[PDB]
Amino acid sequence: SLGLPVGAIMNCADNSGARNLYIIAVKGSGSRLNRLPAASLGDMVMATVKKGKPELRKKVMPAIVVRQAKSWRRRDGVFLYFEDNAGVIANPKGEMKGSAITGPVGKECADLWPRVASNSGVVV
Amino acid sequence: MQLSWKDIPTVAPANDLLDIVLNRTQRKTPTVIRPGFKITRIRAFYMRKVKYTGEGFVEKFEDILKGFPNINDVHPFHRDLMDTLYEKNHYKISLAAISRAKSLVEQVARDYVRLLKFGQSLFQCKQLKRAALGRMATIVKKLRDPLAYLEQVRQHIGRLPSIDPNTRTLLICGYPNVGKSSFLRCITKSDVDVQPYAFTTKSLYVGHFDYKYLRFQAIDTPGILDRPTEEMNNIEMQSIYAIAHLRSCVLYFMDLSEQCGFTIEAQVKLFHSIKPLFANKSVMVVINKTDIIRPEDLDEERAQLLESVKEVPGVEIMTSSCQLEENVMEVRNKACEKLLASRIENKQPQARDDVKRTPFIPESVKNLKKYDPEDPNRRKLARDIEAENGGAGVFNVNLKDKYLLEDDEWKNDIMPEILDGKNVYDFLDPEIAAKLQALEEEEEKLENEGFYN
Amino acid sequence: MATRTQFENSNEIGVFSKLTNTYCLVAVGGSENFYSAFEAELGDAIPIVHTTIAGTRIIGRMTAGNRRGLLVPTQTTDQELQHLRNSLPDSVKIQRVEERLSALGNVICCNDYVALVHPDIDRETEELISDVLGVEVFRQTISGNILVGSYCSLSNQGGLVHPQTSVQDQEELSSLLQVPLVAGTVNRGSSVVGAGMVVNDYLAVTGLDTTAPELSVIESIFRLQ
Amino acid sequence: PQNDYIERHIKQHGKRLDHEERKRKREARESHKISERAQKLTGWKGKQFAKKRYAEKVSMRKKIKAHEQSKVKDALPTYLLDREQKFSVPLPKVRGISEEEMFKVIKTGKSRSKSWKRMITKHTFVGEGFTRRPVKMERIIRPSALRQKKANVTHPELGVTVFLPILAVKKNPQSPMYTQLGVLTKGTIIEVNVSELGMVTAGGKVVWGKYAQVTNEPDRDGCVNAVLLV
Amino acid sequence: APRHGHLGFLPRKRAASIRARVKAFPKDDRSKPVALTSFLGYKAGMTTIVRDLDRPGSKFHKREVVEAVTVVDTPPVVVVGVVGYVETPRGLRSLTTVWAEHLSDEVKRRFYKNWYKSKKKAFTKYSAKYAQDGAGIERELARIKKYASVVRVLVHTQIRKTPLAQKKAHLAEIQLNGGSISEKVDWAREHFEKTVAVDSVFEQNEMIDAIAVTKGHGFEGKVACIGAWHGQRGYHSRTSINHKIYRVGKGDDEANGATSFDRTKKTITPMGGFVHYGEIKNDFIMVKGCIPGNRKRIVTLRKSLYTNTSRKALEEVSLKWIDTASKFGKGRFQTPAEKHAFMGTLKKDL
Amino acid sequence: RIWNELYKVIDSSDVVIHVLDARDPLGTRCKSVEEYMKKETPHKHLIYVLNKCDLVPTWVAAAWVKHLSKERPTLAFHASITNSFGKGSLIQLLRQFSQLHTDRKQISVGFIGYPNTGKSSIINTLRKKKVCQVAPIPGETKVWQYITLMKRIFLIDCPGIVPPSSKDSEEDILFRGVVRVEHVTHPEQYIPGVLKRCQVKHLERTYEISGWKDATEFIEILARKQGRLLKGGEPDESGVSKQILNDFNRGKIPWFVLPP
RNA sequence: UUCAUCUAGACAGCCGGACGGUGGCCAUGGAAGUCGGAAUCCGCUAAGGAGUGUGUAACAACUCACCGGCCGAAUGAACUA
RNA sequence: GCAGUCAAGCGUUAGCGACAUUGCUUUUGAUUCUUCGAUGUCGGCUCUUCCUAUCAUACCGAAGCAGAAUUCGGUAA
RNA sequence: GAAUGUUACCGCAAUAGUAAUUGAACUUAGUACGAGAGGAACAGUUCAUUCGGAUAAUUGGUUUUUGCGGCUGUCUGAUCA
Ligand SMILES: [Mg+2]
Ligand SMILES: [Mg+2]
Repeated sequence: SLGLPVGAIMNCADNSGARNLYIIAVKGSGSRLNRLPAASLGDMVMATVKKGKPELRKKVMPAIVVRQAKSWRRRDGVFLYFEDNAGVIANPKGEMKGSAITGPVGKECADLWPRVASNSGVVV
Repeated sequence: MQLSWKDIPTVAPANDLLDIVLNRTQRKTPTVIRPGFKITRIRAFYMRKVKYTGEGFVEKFEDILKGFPNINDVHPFHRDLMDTLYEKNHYKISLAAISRAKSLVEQVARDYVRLLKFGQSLFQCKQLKRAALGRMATIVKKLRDPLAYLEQVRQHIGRLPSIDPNTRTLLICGYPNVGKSSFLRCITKSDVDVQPYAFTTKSLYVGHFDYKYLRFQAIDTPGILDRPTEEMNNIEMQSIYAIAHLRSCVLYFMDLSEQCGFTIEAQVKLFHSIKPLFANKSVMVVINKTDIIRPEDLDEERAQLLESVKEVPGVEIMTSSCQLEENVMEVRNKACEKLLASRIENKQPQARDDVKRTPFIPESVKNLKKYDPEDPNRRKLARDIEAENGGAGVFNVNLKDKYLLEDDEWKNDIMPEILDGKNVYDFLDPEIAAKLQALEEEEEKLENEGFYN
Repeated sequence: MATRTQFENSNEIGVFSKLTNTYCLVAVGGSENFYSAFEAELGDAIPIVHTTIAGTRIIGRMTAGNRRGLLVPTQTTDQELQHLRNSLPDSVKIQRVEERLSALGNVICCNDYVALVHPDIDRETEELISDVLGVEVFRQTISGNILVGSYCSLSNQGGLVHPQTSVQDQEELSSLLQVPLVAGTVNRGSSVVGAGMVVNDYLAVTGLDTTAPELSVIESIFRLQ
Repeated sequence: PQNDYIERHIKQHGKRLDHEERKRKREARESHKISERAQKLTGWKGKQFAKKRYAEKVSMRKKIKAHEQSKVKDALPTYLLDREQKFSVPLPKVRGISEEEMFKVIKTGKSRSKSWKRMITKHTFVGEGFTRRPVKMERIIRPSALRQKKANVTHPELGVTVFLPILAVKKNPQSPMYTQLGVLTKGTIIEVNVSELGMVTAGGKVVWGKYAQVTNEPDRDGCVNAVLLV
Repeated sequence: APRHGHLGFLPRKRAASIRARVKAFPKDDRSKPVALTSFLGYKAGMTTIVRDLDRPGSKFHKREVVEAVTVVDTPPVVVVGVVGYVETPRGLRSLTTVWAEHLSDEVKRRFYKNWYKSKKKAFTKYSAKYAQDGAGIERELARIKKYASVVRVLVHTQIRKTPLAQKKAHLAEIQLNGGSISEKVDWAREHFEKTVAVDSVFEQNEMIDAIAVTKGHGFEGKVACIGAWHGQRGYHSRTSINHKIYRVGKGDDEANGATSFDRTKKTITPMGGFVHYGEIKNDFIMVKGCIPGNRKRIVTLRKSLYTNTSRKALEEVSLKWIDTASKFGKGRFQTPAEKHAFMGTLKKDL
Repeated sequence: RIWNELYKVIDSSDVVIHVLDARDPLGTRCKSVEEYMKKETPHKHLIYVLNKCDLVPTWVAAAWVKHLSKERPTLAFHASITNSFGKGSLIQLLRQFSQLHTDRKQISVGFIGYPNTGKSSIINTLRKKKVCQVAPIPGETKVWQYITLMKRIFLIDCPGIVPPSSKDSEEDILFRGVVRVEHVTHPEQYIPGVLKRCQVKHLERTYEISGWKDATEFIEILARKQGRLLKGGEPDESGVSKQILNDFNRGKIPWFVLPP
């Protein structure tokens, strides 16, 4: 199950603090006729900073999703989900701008991004 | 950009480029048009073809212009090197001619597109398109020589060295055939011909070596002959430009031996006349081929010439040789020390009253033997087992059954982990009878309490 | 002892492993190249337990411990706990600490004698950790960094911190820990020095990105030679 | 990077054993491959191949002739050397362009039934005194895109073409109403500013304008060519 | 862009028979013993299995994973005859057929339609020819030995033994993998009326393919741009391949459901019973994934027609627990004991 | 062609009359078109008219016309339909031009300038009545139109003109009637630029209570006052910014620039 | 169809000669014939180009233009249908 | 295109004419800020079908192609 | 739905259509090539977008179980069902 669709106003998950972000674009999206991109948990996406720090506004940066909030069938039969959609922001190599994170992070995103896992304390 | 612009797309000659463009235009556009088709449709098709050809030519020319290193203002050292290698004026003129040809092609395409939309008969549109193509070909035709010259220089520019003068560098220089090429080969992990002729390393080869945890690059050049500053070759001009622009001292070599059959007076006079190049470099001098001369056994008159070398401030005379490279270590150490000095001059536990500890390196590691990978007599390194098993593709890691326990039978026993009730781990403890001995009494006192009869 | 080593294609050595003075943890995934690379320096002195934590390969950050014991998050499965108990030495103890936080390696950093814990960690968990490790516990943060273990690295020898630490903060941390402290860097200036690499009193492992000056600084602070 | 060393490496490994043999075999097979391709390379390719072969043969013949000639064995001032170099019109009885669609009709009004508009589809020169009248009066329309001011001019002397401004049109045959309209209509005689050449007639009165006849058809070409009537 | 399906699967008219006929059989390896190429049965329902896998290089290596699995009913089977075929330019042609004359009422019902109204004039008349010292079946064997280089055995399902009570059984042909057809025919003759064990034809981790008929959906017949100027869904034969067998279900005895890890003594019978199905009490096969059709629909099991050397087939299962909760609603317990433990005593208990 | 109306009218017009904003005539004084006219059309007078003089101080307009008079007549004009200013002077100038071209018997005048500056309004006030549709919108006409007056001269209507340039500077372009603010998604970013041109006191005079800093805060306060603020104090900056830009384009907030 | 080779050994195939002033004259770190370029000599003969190419820092190393040692009877070049 | 130039060949056999060839064809990568009267209904959605004068994938080939990566001829719907 | 004297089972195929597609994590690799910058794929595994064949145990909407318990007002005289 893919996560939020294109343009979803997801909340920030880093310690720097940002009001929200707009997912203008997705990476590795399933480009298909009538099927819009849908960024899932752990996928690196290019999302603009709709609101937040004055310098961060009006520029697109790679956003790493840390929460999905939707029901997805992990290889474990439990259909777990989260409170709300959230994602940290980092460079294309996963170098998170902030020095800490806000809220918990899932194992699926932590495994794919060692830097994010090191940058999070409440894992799973 | 900088640092090996080889990425230039190595444009084909003018004839080949024109043929490629025409083939692309023919293939990527429709071809079958008939007189019975509406005049508007035919005119639109012809205009589309002409615009496609013009856009292709313009894109090719723009890519060619952009790919070039932008010699103007790039760097004084790089600018002088490019001027010596490719005669900067000619290269700039060729680029200007290419830009003018691109502008003319743009103007011709625009004019023909504007005119093409008024022809009535299909033959008129066909003739206009043919005239446009002929004009474009004629414009491209005159560009053969500049394009060929640019292709040649690109073939040469791509393989040119890539170093930043602003960084810390130490170079080697001196008379040709002094063993300078051998010194460069030995001092740094670089491969250069060591043939005994005065133009061994024609190109300015770049060497890299590390010292004091820092990278130190070096360059090579055959040096300078008499060269009274009026008659100099391109190779020697490149060396002069490099010496002038480059950073801290370049090592001056002198073959004090029968080889390099120029009188030592000439060698001294060369550096004396080149002295203006020593404004602030703090130049160093290293004598090569010291093995077969031993300058200690030198004539007093000749020794005076060597003494005159020491007279100029900030110089040294170090001994070096090619057959034995032991001196290269000292030479590089002194050069690096001087470089660091020049670059620099330009500018707890607290014993908190309570902590007691000792280095807790385990006795096992303290007494275990050092490992040797190349030695066949070594540990298994089960990575080797995996490699012989077929790598990670089919290697079934079996670290299980190889862990410390009370008995060797527990290694293969399959823990059930379930017994039709909640896992025993919640209550899995040794001596389970502690929760069974009192159960009989509990059952007896629950049965004999009148709660069931 | 200080030998360059790399993960498959990641320089975060400490994310997938957590070296200690008496044991080492490594992710079951990948290949035995990491296992053999660690064995080369570690020989066969102590068991190298290939194990997972909650099914993740970040066991190095999820779990933390010292010579006297090892601690794992509550998220760890029963099978993983049993494997750790049956593979770790009898001296090392393991328990299912019931606290909200999970990443012990990121939220907590410690050595054989001193342990730093999150200021908001529960008293019961702090007491359990102190009893298990036989070390003192102090509430501190590295220049306001909430994840003490993600930036701070500490062994019986000198310690290492990310460069952003101020001079006063570095001095205070060194005084509290009673160990030499230098604000070095690893993995080409990476700020994940506390989690991107592992080190102990005899062995130091880091990604290939660690430049020669960084390796020299690590050797000088830890005094491996 | 690493200048022409590749030659050094070739010299240190020396022309891989099969390289020379393979090159010789390919060169020997070149003639057979060319002969086979003479039958292959079908439509749109065989024509180009034949043209290239003919050009190569002509070049080879001309080079052989030069070698054979070599094996056998207009005075100018000292400052010009070593430097680059019965009154009928040239083209009488020009094509009889008829009064036809060339006066293209453009439909006017929302309901296309009262066009009354004629458009000239031939190149025309007007100059500064064009001054387009109100749109209602555009009985004849000469499009701007089809207007040219500079026409190519040449003479059988030094073969020098120089673009020069068009001065005026004096005599267009075939209903010189076209002359009054200023249309080019190849075969016309037009005045051109020949000031560039600077030819001077007898008496010291420098000439700067002569009448020239258009040689090429500007309708079917984007350029105008004329020959000086000297 | 793609279209509304695959043109190779069209037209899609209704299948001519509920039973999916076998299109091809695995190549006859003479060196191998006389085994059975395929099997037939009825699928009961779906279940979930939780297990770990030995998959080096995988993200979930050594980690427990739950995968969809299905249970197919396959009670003991008895051979009823043998068929031989001869290669001809027109293709393989049936030479002759043989019967044991010991045919159960199931095959007689299958042959007839109105069995209750039928006079039951079964094969008895022809059997009278065989009911002698012989020399007739010997003649048939000689004919099938001199010719019929390919032999297909005929078997019938024990419909009466199936949990879903029924009287009419299915009949289909099955090929042999043994040596020269002499051994094939000898084994077939010796095995007449002999019971056939499912486990003897399959094994754990074996890769198999199956064919069945998908669920019907009735009549399934907008843009006005289809044609240039210059109506059923389901109820069709479908094939699926690369299915891993996790365990052979010896359902005639307890402990089949529980694995060596959980050992929660119980049968695979889901609490209350399978939806629209009976209660398994005989042999069955556990296969991962899913198969077309629905419960009580006949299915065929085949070993992919070829041997596979991929590591996926080589990998062995490590079943830890099998889910058997009541599928009739939101089940919460595997056996009545767990439900009683959770709810304790009830009004019905006292 | 919608844009090429510039070339169409230039070729059709005997004399081109330039219209520029009194606040900053240099913005509408693009030289690229003038260079083409000089090179190819010497027979065109290229007269200049200063529009919107009422929106700037009289001394500012006087200085602007004095500075620009070195090469153009610089006739002051106001685009009021009935209460026009300078109409008599322009009428006299056109009469003199017609007198010069008495032998022609026909003449037309074309208008060049940025959209919504004075073109349609000036034409209407010359005609003394509304003929061409006029509104506070940049696009008032998509095709050219001809208007007769005095039976001897003609007027040519055309849309606004903005020659392409790599120096477009969208930030600067948005500060004129060239851009339809209605279709911009993020007009907020350009609000702070108004303080660079408009006087602080003028804003307080024509905008409610002032004393602002971090102009986003000024937008917040304006939204709070106007009642357009969203719940929780967050302002609807899109609408507020749109209104501010519309007022700036209409000249509600007075501002001006002066030459050296 | 025309023009020449011819038993004063037809074409093609294997082997040697391919010199001496000379490393010509100016260009010059190298142009010994094959990075620049003017003529391309005389001595010498069966024959030798201040050089056709392959390749060299510098020759050097190998082939033919042209000739001879064996062969062994018609051959080569341009055109037409 | 025009006007020549050399002239493989045909020539009344003085003229023609294949391929090349000279003049239109801001020499300092500057900026033209240029985009000039198409009188006509077409324009854009989905799906299918056909061609190769083919963008990727596939095939092999020539390159100052050392690799990364790049320029291009050809096979292939 | 006439086929083929009747019925039912087993099968062969003359014939029509045809499909999988593309990418990436490692291994080999920080090795060959690299003075430096940078850096492969040939083998085997393991994952991923679209599409094709199927569902139905897990999850979202769709609810004619009228199924459960209840809420607003009317009725068999409020409440019985
Ligand atoms: Mg040398
Ligand atoms: Mg307007």
